[PDB]
Amino acid sequence: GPHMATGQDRVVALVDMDCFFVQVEQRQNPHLRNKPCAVVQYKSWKGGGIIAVSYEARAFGVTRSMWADDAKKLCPDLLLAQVRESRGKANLTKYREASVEVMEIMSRFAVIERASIDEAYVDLTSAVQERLQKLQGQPISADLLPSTYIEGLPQGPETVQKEGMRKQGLFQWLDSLQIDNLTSPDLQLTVGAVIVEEMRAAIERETGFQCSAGISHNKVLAKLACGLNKPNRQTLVSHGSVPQLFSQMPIRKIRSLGGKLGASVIEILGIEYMGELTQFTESQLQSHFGEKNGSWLYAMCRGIEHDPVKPRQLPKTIGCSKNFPGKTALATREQVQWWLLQLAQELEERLTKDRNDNDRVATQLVVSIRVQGDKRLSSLRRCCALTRYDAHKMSHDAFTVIKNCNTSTEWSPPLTMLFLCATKFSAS
DNA sequence: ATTCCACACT
DNA sequence: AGTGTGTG
Ligand SMILES: Nc1ncnc2c1ncn2[C@H]1C[C@H](O)[C@@H](COP(=O)(O)NP(=O)(O)OP(=O)(O)O)O1
Ligand SMILES: [Mg+2]
Ligand SMILES: [Mg+2]
Repeated sequence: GPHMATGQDRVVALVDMDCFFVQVEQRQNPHLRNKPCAVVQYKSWKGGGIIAVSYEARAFGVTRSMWADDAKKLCPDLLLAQVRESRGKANLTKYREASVEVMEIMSRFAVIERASIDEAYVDLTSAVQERLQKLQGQPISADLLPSTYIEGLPQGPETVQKEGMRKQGLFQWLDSLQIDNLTSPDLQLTVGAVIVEEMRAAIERETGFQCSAGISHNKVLAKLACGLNKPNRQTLVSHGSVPQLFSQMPIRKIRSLGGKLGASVIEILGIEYMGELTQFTESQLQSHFGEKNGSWLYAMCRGIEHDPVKPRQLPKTIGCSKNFPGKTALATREQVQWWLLQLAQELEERLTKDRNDNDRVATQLVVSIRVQGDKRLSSLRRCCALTRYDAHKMSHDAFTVIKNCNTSTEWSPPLTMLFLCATKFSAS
């Protein structure tokens, strides 16, 4: 009763850019705007691999991981933009710089946690408290929430158009709000959504990029909410919406349950939906999935999660890798050294820029390889000191730490992947 | 022949 | 450390 926490203590948003690499390319090249379009890496093998897809192209069935030649079978007029290639590999610099544009705008509203190249979590609890004090008991107009969906509404007794439904649900929600009581979680989420509308408007005005967002009480629900009405919309998932939302929600849709652990939850417990987890005791879940996973699942299926929005706007590592599939696997010592150099040169360029922008220096170099035949993504990891931002030195050091893996002037078994990653940053 | 960050476990 | 999972 009065002592059961409900995980309604925070307001958390997740902002995720819509078809992000495609929008970067469409901003640059107006000929690509409002067209079925995709971004590809490489070109020689089957037209290149698609990594981002405009919503117009998705309507034809084009997806990420598809070869462009195959995508063109579904969508003959598909337009393509190619990722920059430097030193023999795809180079994502343009998208990292566009990401910085967006993250710097978001950081004006609140502390953000950079969760990927195109998304960040936002802890809005304080901003909401401030805005509720500014508001002075004044009701919130639907005009302040022009692109917001309230998950679960409308319910109960222009209904056949999407925007009509969005407005009906929003009206039900605002009609129900207690705009007195500044401690109401639903009111806090609603003010959060007002702020997120402002944040998304700022991103679009100042960059040209559209994005979606989720607003809820924690990161998992915010992330889930964001995807519910992409693109160019935001979704509020209230605590009270959780039981119905989760009652038909496949377990794999919840962040960190998309892989083996989620599969084992389904297999061991014989369930399909997140809500079914509520029927197990915390001890039962811990016995199957461990203390940490069990406690997390027990709270998460009730809409409760405590993972904090970490104050971290910058990546903690700077890495780059290249695959060498099938017959292209590296089979000579010289080949291995040349590609280690190419990777080290990209890494040096990125590290030097990072040191100037962010007042820090990496202190450890991590080298990872994959050998032909190994089913695992990475076969071996080794590390060494990173004492100078020098590509020739870094590539020589990586070779020194991996050369004894060579069973064999010849390299055996051939290498199917190289990976250099700078880690352990200290202030400079 | 999909390609190119963060964190748990031991 | 080094291995592995999950993410986007
Ligand atoms: N598996 C992958 N391999 C390579 N690049 C990838 C990738 N997944 C994503 N990227 C890159 C390319 C993506 O543009 C960018 C953001 O990833 P998302 O947010 O998952 N997908 P998007 O923003 O495109 O569409 P929307 O959010 O509207 O569904 O990261
Ligand atoms: Mg996105
Ligand atoms: Mg994303």
